[PDB]
Amino acid sequence: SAVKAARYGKDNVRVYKVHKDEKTGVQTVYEMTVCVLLEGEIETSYTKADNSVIVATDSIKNTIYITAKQNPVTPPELFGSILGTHFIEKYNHIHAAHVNIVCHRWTRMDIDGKPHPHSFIRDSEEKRNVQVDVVEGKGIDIKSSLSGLTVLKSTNSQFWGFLRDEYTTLKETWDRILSTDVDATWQWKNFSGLQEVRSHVPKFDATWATAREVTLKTFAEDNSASVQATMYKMAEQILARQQLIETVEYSLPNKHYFEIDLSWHKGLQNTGKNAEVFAPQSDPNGLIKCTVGRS
Amino acid sequence: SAVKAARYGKDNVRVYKVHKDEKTGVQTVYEMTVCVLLEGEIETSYTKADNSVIVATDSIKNTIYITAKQNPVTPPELFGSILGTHFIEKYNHIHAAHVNIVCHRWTRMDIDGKPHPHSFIRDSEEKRNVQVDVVEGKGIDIKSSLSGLTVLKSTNSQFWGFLRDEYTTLKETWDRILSTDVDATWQWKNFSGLQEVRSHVPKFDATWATAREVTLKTFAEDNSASVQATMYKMAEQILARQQLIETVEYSLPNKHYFEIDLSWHKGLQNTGKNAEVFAPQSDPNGLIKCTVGRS
Amino acid sequence: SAVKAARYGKDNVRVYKVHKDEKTGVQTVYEMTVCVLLEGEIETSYTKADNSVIVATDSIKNTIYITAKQNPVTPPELFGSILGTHFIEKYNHIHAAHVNIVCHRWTRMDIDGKPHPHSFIRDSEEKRNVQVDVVEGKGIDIKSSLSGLTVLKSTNSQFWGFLRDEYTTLKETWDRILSTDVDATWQWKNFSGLQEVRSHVPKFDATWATAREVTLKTFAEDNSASVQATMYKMAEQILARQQLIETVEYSLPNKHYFEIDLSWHKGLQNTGKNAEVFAPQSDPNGLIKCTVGRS
Amino acid sequence: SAVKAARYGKDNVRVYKVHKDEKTGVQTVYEMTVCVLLEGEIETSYTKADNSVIVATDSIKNTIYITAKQNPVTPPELFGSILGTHFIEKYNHIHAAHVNIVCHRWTRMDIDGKPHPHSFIRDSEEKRNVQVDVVEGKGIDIKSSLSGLTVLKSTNSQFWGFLRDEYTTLKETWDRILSTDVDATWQWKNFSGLQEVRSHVPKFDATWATAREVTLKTFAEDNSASVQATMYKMAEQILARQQLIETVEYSLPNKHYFEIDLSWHKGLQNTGKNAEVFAPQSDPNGLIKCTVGRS
Ligand SMILES: O=c1[nH]c(=O)c2nn[nH]c2[nH]1
Ligand SMILES: O=c1[nH]c(=O)c2nn[nH]c2[nH]1
Ligand SMILES: O=c1[nH]c(=O)c2nn[nH]c2[nH]1
Ligand SMILES: O=c1[nH]c(=O)c2nn[nH]c2[nH]1
Ligand code: NA
Ligand code: NA
Ligand code: NA
Ligand code: NA
Repeated sequence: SAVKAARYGKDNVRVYKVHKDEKTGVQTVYEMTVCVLLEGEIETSYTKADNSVIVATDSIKNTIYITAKQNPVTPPELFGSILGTHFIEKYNHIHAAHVNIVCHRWTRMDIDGKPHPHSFIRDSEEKRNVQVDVVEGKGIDIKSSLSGLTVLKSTNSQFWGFLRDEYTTLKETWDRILSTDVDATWQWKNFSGLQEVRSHVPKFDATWATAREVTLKTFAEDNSASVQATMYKMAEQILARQQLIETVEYSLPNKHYFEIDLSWHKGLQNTGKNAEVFAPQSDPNGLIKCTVGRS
Repeated sequence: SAVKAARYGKDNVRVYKVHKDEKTGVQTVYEMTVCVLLEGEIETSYTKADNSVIVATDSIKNTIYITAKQNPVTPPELFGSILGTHFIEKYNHIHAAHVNIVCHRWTRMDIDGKPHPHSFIRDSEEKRNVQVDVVEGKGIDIKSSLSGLTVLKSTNSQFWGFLRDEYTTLKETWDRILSTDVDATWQWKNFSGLQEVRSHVPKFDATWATAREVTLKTFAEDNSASVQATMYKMAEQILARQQLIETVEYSLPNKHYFEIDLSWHKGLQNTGKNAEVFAPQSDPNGLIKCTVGRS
Repeated sequence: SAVKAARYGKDNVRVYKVHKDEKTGVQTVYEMTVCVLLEGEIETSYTKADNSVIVATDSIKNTIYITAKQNPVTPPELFGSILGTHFIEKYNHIHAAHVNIVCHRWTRMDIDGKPHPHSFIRDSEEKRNVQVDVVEGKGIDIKSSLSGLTVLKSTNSQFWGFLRDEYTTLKETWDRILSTDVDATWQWKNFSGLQEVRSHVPKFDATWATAREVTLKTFAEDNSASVQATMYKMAEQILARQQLIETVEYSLPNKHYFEIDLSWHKGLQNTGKNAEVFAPQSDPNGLIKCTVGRS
Repeated sequence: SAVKAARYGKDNVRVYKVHKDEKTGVQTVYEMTVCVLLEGEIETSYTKADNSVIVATDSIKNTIYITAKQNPVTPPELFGSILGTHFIEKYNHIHAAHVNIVCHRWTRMDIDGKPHPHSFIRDSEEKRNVQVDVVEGKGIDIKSSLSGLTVLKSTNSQFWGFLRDEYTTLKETWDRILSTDVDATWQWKNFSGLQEVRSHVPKFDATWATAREVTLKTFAEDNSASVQATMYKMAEQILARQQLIETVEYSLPNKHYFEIDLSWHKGLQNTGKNAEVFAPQSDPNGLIKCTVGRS
């Protein structure tokens, strides 16, 4: 037997950082969960019990805190690139670092119409994520994403004209509820190294904001022919607005809300045009994916 | 042996209702999870296998949907009171109904600064809840609550002057992070029945809004001497603003964020006045409760 | 306003303890999650920002570890009683301690038919719990429980003869699946103090074992007329076997498995006597409770 | 823009099947959660709103139930292969099916030392999984796995001789707790189609049993030099015992249990050789992966 692939490191490292403005007294907080996995010439730790090649995962944890102390943690694309680069440069035998960051929302509170200087609220479990792969001699690959964005529209979704055979019971519809949890990922063109990532720093927050805005607007305004057709419209627009993105991937559950026939009870009308009360279904769910690139 | 207490019913009944305005085209959605448990002269189902006294839990589920079809579902205090009253009036041998409702957020989307007519976003997992106990001959007891409201302040929290003995290692502090998930419950004076609940309908949404606003403002503005002292200030204000509340209960975790000493690494300064990077702790947590009433 | 009730302390304190037998080399591990909440003359911490009355929750955490170091941690009824008693005796102004312990399973591994001296497996998320309330001058109240015991029987459950009215759609059945997650609690007679708890130490593990065995056997062997009737049989037997128990409470979900009519597809027969494939329902669920005491 | 990749289908389809032995009266239950995603010539549903190419996800759900009705559901490798093959053969334009199955434990109850004919217990949240990829003209790729197997050993784990630099604070140790949740996957050689999968049916359950046994025995008996070294020993043995496996992948968290220094309290000794009480850490955790193949 032989080691075909190996990676190891520290997961679930929770980090908070506060920035305090000297002049204004305004404080800004960042909170993330970080995972760092390393690859390189480490096979002998597995095959020969040779720990001399292991950078302890506890040390990786220390490094994350030290790096956060000495560098900005925003945008997360930059922080992940700094962190991954550190490992490949510091350790001769480590040749790849894989950094995953989940950013948690701490939104500044408005009290009496004024933004508060040091108080924050978690408005939703929506996350902003990055995956940064730093590979020695191959540059820096970054995938940025948003996840946990849960939306619902109560009309202006349709689904008809699908294949019908002996396995089909679903009725065609011209008016249904559409609800989903949005997972959207945009993959950046490969960067040559940290200097190039630094050169594009303003584009990261701007592209996240664009991706979010395009997702919300398209969802709200499309008279949707299917999840497939609506998601494609979203991806098309993001690619058009940021030339440094190579691909956009969406993964969308279709969280079903079923009509409830109440006609057995005193002829009560609650289906089709009379539908007011629905039963949300926890499972099963549709799951629709697509990756869109440039032609 | 004897049955000392018994209750039974249906839990986790998910319900969605849409209201469609005829003139404006604006749609409004409500989504809740409902539990209904009944009590009454039902001992023989347990002791003698006599099912004749059982209103099937499946029928309770049907009743929830039918009731939602025929009545407003907002405010939840009213809907719960209608639902509980139904069971005690419909069935001679049922003498108490216990209705718990969790309301999920579907907040109307703003697209290009305009509120969208039929698109919604789940902004946070904060819930608005009610517990309604309808007891034949004893009226209607309602407890209203908000839960899952997660906040953090990065300064203006202190904790010093506590008891110090041979079990104590905690250092006094004049500047710490305070973060919590707010669970706040206000208990209404007993209502004589459904007519009286109807008479107070406008107070329910107003008091929820007040409780939320008082919680947020007090948290943000108090230079907190402890969780205990800040929570008491919140409860005091709610009681002052709504005379029909008898008690206010708060239950607050203290979600710790620990300083990280980095001085072992090149004398890096990250404690006290130099603290920038902290380690959020998943567990353990402080848990502080109090119930405040009128003197 | 006035403080009507207050309690505070530390939740989610994870504790592991190992016992090493000197002669045999056999090791035994215990892992628990502990919560301790205190009450007493502490109102002024809430109303006057007087921290002098607060035993810091961090100190409560230290005390749990110290107590576990110096005392057996099994049975949990004894450990909880020691822990609660400590607080009321050590601090003049603390008059009640409320201790909740969840015990996690670490079952010794069998390797090649022999029990291993120091290796363990988590066989299921079933827990053994205690709630111990130590109240100065009122002794020690203990509630013991098991929870998270998930079972299913595929036949020998019936449900017919229930009330049928205009809200009822459920069909009577003489053969259904019954599946539940068992939550069973037995409440001990009040103990005068720690000496009395010590005197009954062997009864705690024995009664837990009995409660578990009675639950499993009754579930498996009863030709169940309803969840109500089967649960009552369980409680009756536990009360008969342990005279120091005052009440037994069961709380049982009815986790539904629905038939799937496949007759639309080539007349395939999958209902009633031909039912083989079912759809487990995540929600809603029945919820049936009862408390049984001595007549 | 162009569709680069697309797949869609139904997730979280819960399925239960019962087998009833005619002669013996013994019943056996199976419960699984199934996901099926399809690929093929479906781009136009995304780009042109052409639903004619969509097999509705609701129909995929129906197909799963029908397939379970007409075929054995065990071993899951066979059921997944039947299910995936159905889609590529039935629909001309569907060219790949991806089937994921999670099998839930329902272990027959022993009552009074005898196996019960129709009563079952969920003994642990350990799962047995398969991933089956059926690709038209490329055969059937199967990855089998076990997950959620949680173990702990209280001694006979060491970790010393790792790299030490200015980022390192971890002390070397010759005696520590090792606890993990095992995720192990074995990848089968490609099969040409369903006939070949059928020919190997007995090997599937046998190899699962072997993988489980090797994991448990190696974990219990290895005087572990690191997670890396122990996991490699496991994988080596599985590959040696089943020639039809090409690779074995392990993914293991290192769930830390920290010593608690209690010496500040009356010189209490609880570290090194005197360590009895430990603090389990919820996060962060080490994460160690490796894929082992044939040389
Ligand atoms: O938008 C949808 N896409 C689909 O593929 C599908 N299948 N069933 N319902 C559906 N809705
Ligand atoms: O606000 C606090 N209240 C308390 O009771 C406490 N105990 N430790 N830290 C604390 N902080
Ligand atoms: O055992 C049962 N008890 C009940 O109260 C009930 N109601 N619906 N189905 C049921 N099954
Ligand atoms: O077994 C281990 N492997 C590692 O890579 C490691 N790093 N810190 N502790 C560790 N333990
Ligand atoms: Na390197
Ligand atoms: Na009544
Ligand atoms: Na006392
Ligand atoms: Na095909």
